[PDB]
Amino acid sequence: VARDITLLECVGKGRYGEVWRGSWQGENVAVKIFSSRDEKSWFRETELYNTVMLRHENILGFIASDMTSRHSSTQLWLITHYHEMGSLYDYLQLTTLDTVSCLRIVLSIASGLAHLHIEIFGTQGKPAIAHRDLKSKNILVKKNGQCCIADLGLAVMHSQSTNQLDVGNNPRVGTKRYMAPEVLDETIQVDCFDSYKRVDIWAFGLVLWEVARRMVSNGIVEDYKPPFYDVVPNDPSFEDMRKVVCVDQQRPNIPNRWFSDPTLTSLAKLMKECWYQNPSARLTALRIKKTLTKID
Amino acid sequence: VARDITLLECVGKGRYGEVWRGSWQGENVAVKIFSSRDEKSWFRETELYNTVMLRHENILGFIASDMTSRHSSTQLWLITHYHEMGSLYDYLQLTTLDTVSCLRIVLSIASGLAHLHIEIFGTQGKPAIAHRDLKSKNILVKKNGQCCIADLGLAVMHSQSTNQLDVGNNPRVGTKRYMAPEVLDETIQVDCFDSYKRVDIWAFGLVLWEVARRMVSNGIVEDYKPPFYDVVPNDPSFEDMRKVVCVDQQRPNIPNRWFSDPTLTSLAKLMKECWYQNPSARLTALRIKKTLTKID
Ligand SMILES: O=c1c2cc(-c3ccnc4ccccc34)ccc2ncn1-c1ccc(N2CCOCC2)cc1
Ligand SMILES: O=c1c2cc(-c3ccnc4ccccc34)ccc2ncn1-c1ccc(N2CCOCC2)cc1
Repeated sequence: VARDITLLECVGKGRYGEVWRGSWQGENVAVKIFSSRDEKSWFRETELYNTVMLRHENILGFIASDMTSRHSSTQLWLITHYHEMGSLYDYLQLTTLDTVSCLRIVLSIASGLAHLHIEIFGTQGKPAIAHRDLKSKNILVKKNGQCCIADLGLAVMHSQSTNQLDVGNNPRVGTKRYMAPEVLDETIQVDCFDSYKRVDIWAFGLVLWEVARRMVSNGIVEDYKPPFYDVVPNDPSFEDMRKVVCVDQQRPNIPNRWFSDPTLTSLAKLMKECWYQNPSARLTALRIKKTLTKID
Repeated sequence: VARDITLLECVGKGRYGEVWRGSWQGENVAVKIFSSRDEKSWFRETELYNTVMLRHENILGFIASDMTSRHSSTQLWLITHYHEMGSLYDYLQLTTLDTVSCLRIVLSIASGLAHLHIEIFGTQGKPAIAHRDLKSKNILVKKNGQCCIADLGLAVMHSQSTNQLDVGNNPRVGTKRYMAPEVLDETIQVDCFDSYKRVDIWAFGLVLWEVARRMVSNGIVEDYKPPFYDVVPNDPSFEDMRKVVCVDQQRPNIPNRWFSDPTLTSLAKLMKECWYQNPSARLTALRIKKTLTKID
C-alpha cells in the first residue's frame, strides 16, 4: 500500500526520520519514514500494532506498516491517521486556551496514558504498556479538542500472567529534556515494569505544565515554553539535564498568577505530584485521569 | 442479624476463636466467633466485605459481619456459607482422590487465588488482594468437588488508583508452618505488594503437596501429613521453621511413585516452581491456573 500513497509535503523531520502529509484513497494520511538508524523503533511499533489490540480514542490509530523500496533501497514506513491541527507542541504556540479546552486536552492525554498502562484480560485485551518517550511533540491535537498519543517505538510491555518484562532491544533512549531523575541518574530499576510507568508519569507532569501555561486566567497567559527552557539549552545534553534535575533538584516553576484561578491551582498541585523524587510517591495515570475528570 | 442465627454445634476451636454450624432461614451457616486476641482480623475482614466487591465461586461467600453481646461480653461474628465436607485439611483425612477430583481441588484453589491477586477495574472491579495465611485449614471443600478460600484477616490490598500499600494494623502473623523463606528471615520487601503475592505462591505450593499425596496412582497413596511433618513438631516455632526452610533449604520430599504418574509428575514440577528461594522466580497464580487447566 505504500506504493499507492502520494507524498504531498514534509510536516516533521528529525533524527528519527520524517513525517509527510500524504494522500491515500482520497483522504489525508500521515506517513512516518524511519531513518536508517531507527529501524528498531519501526520494528517495535509494527510489533505492537500487529499483535496487541490497542484501539483507543486517545492513542494514534495505525493504518498500515510497510517496507517499500524507493529507488533501489528499502524504507520502513508507518501510515496513520492525519491530524491537521498538528502536534501539541506546535498547537500550543499557535493559540491560547480557555478552561474547557485546557481540561479536554490534559484529560484526553491522561485517558490515553491510563489505557496504555492498564492490562486488559480475555479476548480483546492487551498487556500493560509503558510509553517511555512521552512529550508534547509525541501528542497530536484532534479537531474535537482532544489529543492522542503517538510513537510506541520504546514501549515496554508486561503481562501479570508472566514474570516477563518485555523491554525490546532498542538502543534509542527517551528525549533527554523529559527524562525522570531516576533515568538521568541511572538508578531506575530496569527489571521492574512499574518503574517505567513512573517515568511516564514524570514526563506527563511536564506536559501538564506546558499546557497549563497557555490557559488564560484574569486576562493573562504565559508564553509557550518547553520544560526547563530557562536552565538548559536547546538539544540539552544528558549531563545538562542530570545537573538540573538530579544534582540541583530543580522542577518547573509555578507562575504565581495560577493561584488566582481554581483550575490552575488544582493543576499545579496535580503536576507537582508527578514530580516526587521517589517514583513510588507519584500519582498513577488512573488517579490523574479520575482527578482531571472532577476538576472544573 | 446475629440474633436471627441459632448456634447448634461447634465444629472447630483454636487460638483464632471458634466456628459453629448455625441455623438461619432454613439453611446451615458457618459462624466464626473471634477470640479477644484476634479482634484486628475481624476488623480487617469486615473492612474488606464493606469496601470491596469480592464475589467468586472459589472465595468463601460472606453473609454478614456482626457485633453481639453474649454472656454480657461482646463477640465479633463473621457469618458465611457452610460446607458440610469441612476444610481441605478435614477432607484429605477422610478420603483419597482420583486424578479428576485431585485436579478439580487444586485448580479451583488456583482460580480463587488468581482472582484475589488480580486487580479488576470498572463498576465490577476490586483492588489486587494478597491473602498471607493460605493453608489447608483455610480452604473449604464444596459438594461439587471444588474449593473456596477463606480467612482474609491478614489480607493486604493494592490498586492502580494509589501507590500506597494498604497493610492492616494487625500484629497477627501467618501460620508459621507455611511461612515463606523471605518471611522467616525477615528479608521480605515489606513495601512491595508483589512480594505478598509471592508469599501466597509459596504456601499454595505446600497445599498442592498435601493434596497430591492423597491422589492414588497405580494403587499407591500416601497418608495425610502437613507440610514439614517430618522435621518440626506440632505448633512449630519461628526458629523451628527458619532452621528448616532458610538455614537448611529444606523442601517437602517428593515421593518417587509420583514420577510414575504423569499428572503427579506435572504437579511435582509445579510445586518446585512455587518453592524457589528467590521469590521473584516463583510462578504467578494466573500461570498456575493456566497450567492446571491444561494438565490432564
Ligand atoms: O506531524 C503530524 C502527524 C504525525 C503522526 C505521527 C505518525 C507516526 N509517528 C509519530 C510519532 C510522533 C509524533 C507523530 C507521529 C501522525 C499524524 C500526524 N498528523 C499531523 N501532523 C502534522 C500536520 C501538520 C502540522 N503543521 C504544523 C503546525 O500546525 C499546522 C500544520 C504539523 C504536524
Ligand atoms: O469449619 C467449617 C467452616 C468454616 C468457615 C469459615 C468462616 C469464616 N472464617 C473462616 C476462616 C478460616 C476457615 C474457615 C472459616 C466457613 C464454612 C465452614 N463450613 C464447614 N466447617 C466445618 C464443618 C465440619 C467440620 N468437621 C470436620 C471433621 O468431621 C466433622 C466435621 C469441619 C469444618
